[PDB]
Amino acid sequence: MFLFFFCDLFWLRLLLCMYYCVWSRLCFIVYFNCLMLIFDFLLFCLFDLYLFVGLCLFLLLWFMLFNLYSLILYYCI
Amino acid sequence: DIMVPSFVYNKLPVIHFLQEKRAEQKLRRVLDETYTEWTEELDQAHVTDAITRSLNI
Ligand SMILES: CCCCCCCCCCCCCCCCCC(=O)OC[C@H](COP(=O)([O-])OCC(O)COP(=O)([O-])OC[C@@H](COC(=O)CCCCCCCCCCCCCCCCC)OC(=O)CCCCCCCCCCCCCCCCC)OC(=O)CCCCCCCCCCCCCCCCC
Ligand SMILES: CCCCCCCCCCCCCCCCCC(=O)OC[C@H](COP(=O)([O-])OCC[N+](C)(C)C)OC(=O)CCCCCCCCCCCCCCCCC
Repeated sequence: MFLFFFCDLFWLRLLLCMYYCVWSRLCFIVYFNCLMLIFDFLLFCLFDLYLFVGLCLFLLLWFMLFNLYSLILYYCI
Repeated sequence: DIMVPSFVYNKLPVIHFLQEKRAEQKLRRVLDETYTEWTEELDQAHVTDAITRSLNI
């Protein structure tokens, strides 16, 4: 069984393309703690502790495009 | 298209500020290494004394 369907983000994808063809600063992040793991100076980690930043940002964007806009009636998660 | 561009944009002001300071630091060091150098030359009175001695005076 193979079901072909589409997500409910096509208009939001259109808006993202329209409004982010040019660069913009980002200063408000839902989960900022992924960027600041170390609080005491002179401490450093040999492990790739900042590898999660990109996935965190993308996950926040995706889940926000779905969950926050779901408050609009008939919008589907 | 979206994420990396935004974080590069966020970086620009601090990097610009730090590089301006670095350039000022280079200029300051250039000025600080300059110091008037006064030279000393054999006083002519000793020459005038050797001249007199050579005369057998
Ligand atoms: C038999 C009937 C037919 C069906 C056959 C199927 C065969 C299946 C084989 C078996 C497969 C088993 C497994 C299936 C698993 C499915 C799972 C699934 O669906 O998960 C949900 C999941 C939902 O994902 P999503 O979040 O909705 O995002 C995916 C979207 O595509 C949007 O994501 P995106 O926006 O990130 O995508 C990137 C997007 C980036 O954005 C764009 O590029 C914008 C455009 C978006 C297009 C894609 C969206 C489609 C929207 C709906 C359809 C549009 C209208 C179609 C009109 C049809 C009219 C009949 O770029 C593209 O899409 C690149 C393509 C662009 C094409 C442009 C063409 C221009 C032509 C111009 C011609 C000019 C001619 C001039 C001549 C002049 C002469 C004088 O689907 C997927 O992830 C994809 C599943 C695909 C699986 C592979 C299937 C095999 C390939 C089939 C191809 C059939 C072609 C023949 C059809 C002919 C007509 C009948
Ligand atoms: C950061 C915080 C953001 C907060 C934003 C607050 C917005 C405040 C909105 C005030 C009321 C707006 C009324 C709109 C009415 C529209 C017409 C209508 O009939 O609607 C009725 C609909 C439904 O009303 P209803 O349920 O009474 O409909 C009755 C219809 N029958 C009887 C058939 C069932 O109203 C809504 O659903 C409005 C809810 C809005 C909730 C806030 C959503 C915020 C998240 C989305 C943000 C989108 C931003 C996108 C920007 C671009 C991004 C790149």
